[PDB]
Amino acid sequence: PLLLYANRRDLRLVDATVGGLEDAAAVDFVFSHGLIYWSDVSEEAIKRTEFVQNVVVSGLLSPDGLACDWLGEKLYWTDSETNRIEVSNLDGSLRKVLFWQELDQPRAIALDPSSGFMYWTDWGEVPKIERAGMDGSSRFIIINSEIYWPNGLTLDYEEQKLYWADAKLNFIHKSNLDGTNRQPFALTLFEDILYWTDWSTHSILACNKYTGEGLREIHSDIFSPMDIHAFSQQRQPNATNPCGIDNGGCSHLCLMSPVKPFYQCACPTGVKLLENGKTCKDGATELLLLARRTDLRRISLDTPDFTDIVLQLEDIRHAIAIDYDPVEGYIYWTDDEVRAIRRSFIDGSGSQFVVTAQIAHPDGIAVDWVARNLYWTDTGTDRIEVTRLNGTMRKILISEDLEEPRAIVLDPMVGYMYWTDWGEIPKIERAALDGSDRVVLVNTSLGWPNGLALDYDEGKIYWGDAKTDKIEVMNTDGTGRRVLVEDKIPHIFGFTLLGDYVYWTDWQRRSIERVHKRSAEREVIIDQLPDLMGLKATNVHRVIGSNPCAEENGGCSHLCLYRPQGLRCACP
Amino acid sequence: CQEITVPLCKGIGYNYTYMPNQFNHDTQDEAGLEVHQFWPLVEIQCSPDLKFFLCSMYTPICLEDYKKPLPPCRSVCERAKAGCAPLMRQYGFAWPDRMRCDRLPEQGNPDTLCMDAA
Amino acid sequence: AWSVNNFLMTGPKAYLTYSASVAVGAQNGIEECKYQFAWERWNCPESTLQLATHNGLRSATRETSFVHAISSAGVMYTLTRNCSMGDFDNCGCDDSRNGRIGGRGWVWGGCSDNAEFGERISKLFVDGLETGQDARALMNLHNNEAGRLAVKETMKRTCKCHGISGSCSIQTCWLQLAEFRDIGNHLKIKHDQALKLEMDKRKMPSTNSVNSRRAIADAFSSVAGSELIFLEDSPDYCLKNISLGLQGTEGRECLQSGKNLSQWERRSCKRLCTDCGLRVEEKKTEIISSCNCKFHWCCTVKCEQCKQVVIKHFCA
Repeated sequence: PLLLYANRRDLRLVDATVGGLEDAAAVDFVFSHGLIYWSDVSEEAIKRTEFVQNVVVSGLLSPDGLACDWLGEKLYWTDSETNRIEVSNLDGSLRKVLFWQELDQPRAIALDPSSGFMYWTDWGEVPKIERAGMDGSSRFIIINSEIYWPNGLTLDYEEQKLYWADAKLNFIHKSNLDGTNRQPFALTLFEDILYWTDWSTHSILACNKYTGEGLREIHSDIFSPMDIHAFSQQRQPNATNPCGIDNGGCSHLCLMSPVKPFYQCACPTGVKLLENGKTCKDGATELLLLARRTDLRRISLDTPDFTDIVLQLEDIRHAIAIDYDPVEGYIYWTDDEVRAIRRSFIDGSGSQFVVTAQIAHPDGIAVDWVARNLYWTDTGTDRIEVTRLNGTMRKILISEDLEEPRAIVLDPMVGYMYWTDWGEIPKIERAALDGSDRVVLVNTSLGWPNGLALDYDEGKIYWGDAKTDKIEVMNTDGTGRRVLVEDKIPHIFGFTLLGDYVYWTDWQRRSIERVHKRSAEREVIIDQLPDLMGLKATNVHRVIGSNPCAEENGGCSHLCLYRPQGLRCACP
Repeated sequence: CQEITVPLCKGIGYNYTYMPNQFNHDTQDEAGLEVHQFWPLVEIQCSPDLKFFLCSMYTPICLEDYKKPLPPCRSVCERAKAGCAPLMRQYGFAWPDRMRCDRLPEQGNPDTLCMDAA
Repeated sequence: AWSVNNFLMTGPKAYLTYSASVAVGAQNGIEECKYQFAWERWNCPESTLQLATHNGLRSATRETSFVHAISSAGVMYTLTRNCSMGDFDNCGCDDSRNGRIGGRGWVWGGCSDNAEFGERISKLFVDGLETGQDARALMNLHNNEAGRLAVKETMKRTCKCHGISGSCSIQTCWLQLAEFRDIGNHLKIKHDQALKLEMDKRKMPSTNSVNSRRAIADAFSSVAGSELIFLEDSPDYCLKNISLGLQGTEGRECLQSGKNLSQWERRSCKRLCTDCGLRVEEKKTEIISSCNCKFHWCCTVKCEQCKQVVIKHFCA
């Protein structure tokens, strides 16, 4: 029996007589393929090597459990810092977070392919050993009674038993799912000998794995023993895969299951599974874009997990506002540091610059999705400019009588453009799309208006105010003014409306709350994420409406600006 | 307090000394290693006081009733220098500058308390 | 395993066992601040607890900068000396540069105090306790680092001459802490000469702080890393103001008569009492100072006691 133990900078085998890493925390193997996977809690990663390769790197905080499924070819892990367990294919692809809720500091994890069960420990105020299905089904706490600082969970596939130690109580127990025998961090088995690592002896203590007698010493001087396993082919019994030839017809993940065909079709994070139950939708259909000070992130609103995949983008320094055009699939965001506006896809590929020039405090940006134009506001230079979605044909559309302009919005199907203003006299105005008919819609009880939403469906406009800490609702002309909510409002506010809910940012710009635009129910959507600035909820697929501009840009050589009375072309 | 360990200072007047000393020595052995360089001048017995002064200076007395240092009086130092100094200077040995006698309190002051014969 | 990778267990720990020494350091700093202001209208009316509560020194006055500095320096000094001494394996102290030749006829050596260890721990604890992001918290952080580096800069090369017969021809040197008195005097000056911060009237509109704030304090952070930073002007210390933890000047000892009293201390009676309106009340009793000592011949040191009149006045 060879004994493989995670040193901390080293990984090595002992017998019966890879270096250059910083804080290794986990190790496993697939003997049949001659693979060895390990976890770094400092590097926040999981890598692989054969008998180096990145396996899981996309975002850990303290990953302590790591087990290789040899029957379904999947990698399961737990991150004790971020409080979540994730799964992925054997090479890292199709990564899926299996659990995230009711997790304190998930440390060690273990899987049982033949049975199709996974296991892991919690080291929180309520330490426990719990198992679930290899597909994240039915999280079940098995051991909760009398354990503190538990470690070294081990299963005996030869005898259907589950062993574990207690790095605080200096015991090694065993069980299976229920019945528990007591016989110290990690532990493993090989043949007759149960080996453990003593938190205060820095030695490999050995004993009989059936009785316990013979508390022999296997290897001294081992100062850091974070884990120990038995590296043997006989440690992974063979069985056929119920997925069979090709993932059992699963388009993506084929996960082991306890029930039914003992295989289960799964889809990667965010994307929904069609009525088929075998074919995934082509990715998530939603995007709820979030402009933090230094990142840009996306949250799907189709599923209740709300997981913020970080966009893989470079050199984001002071982003503010983000939005996305569903017609061409372009994301446009602004950066208060680079002083520019950028484009890109949900992936983050095809990143391009849209405007680089005369921008100071670009407090407002607006996509025209019918005529395919783009308007933006600049509180610095105090002017509303307009180009095309390309970014060419830049034209100053409003300059006079506008001070400190912030939020800007458009109603292409009617032909009206509403924006807010600060400066000498704050106001909410509405004009046609060519700047004509500039009229003030709300005049009084305003201080620092910070955000404006249009309800395209119901002829309504919504706004909020930094100085007055109020979010008010009103009709898009025939007034029906009403302050929907009274709460502190972040200077830069991620505010968006879609459907029956309204999204907004809290005072500290650390969280996004929603309010059911209809009812009143307030549920905090995203938390613990500071420096929130801007939001735009949108349906990547669905494109509502059209206007005469929608045909040949209304016959305009540059900007097609639609009025309710008609339409006027514009020039750069 | 510690016990006198340097041979030359055993039975010099007190059996208890403190550390570090006026010469900033860790152990009594360190102070003895330094006071031993005077052993020639000690064997010559150029001054009776020299041994007491050098031992009160390299391993000063430590008392369980008086916890303030107690140095030898200026006259003892001036007498050890008067008797011993001519031979050492004559052979090129200056009275050590730490051992200087104007740096010590004089006898006859409750504020400047020292050890001497009346 | 005190010094370990410090990720999962045991390592990431080792915070409670040091808190006592850190508290001792901060206490030494508070006592020194009280010393430096013994005869001033503000006399360091601060507790150890208070510098965690921030109650009693929320006034961004000149003296709170000094208090923050002197407490950071005290914690750092004490834990650096704990580390340097063997109580914690001497931490094998500042072994770097040891043995080398530093100049003509002297070499490095000894156990130089591991100041970077004391500074590391002091930062870990003290800057942790400094919660909040406002400008005052940056001021306090500044004064804290000011005191940590005041303690550091004051370290001096102390030597022992181990030449022939004690001559300083050859000597072994090490880097030692300065006397806490010199740091106290330094922080005393820094209190006497602390300065008020921006006090800017315009303050870029910050009713909503998502875009405002988090840049104001950024520009107000160009202050000498030796100097202590304060923002508000210091209150009148003649007056009692229970909202600020200031107990007023009435009933405070001052020095009137004294053989060798500083003109500050001699004037302290008029400054604390007469300059504040209060009257000077005295004490009947008189102190005692050992005298009539008769160091018996040999071996025995015996010293008698004397009696003398102390001097002071109470702003009754």
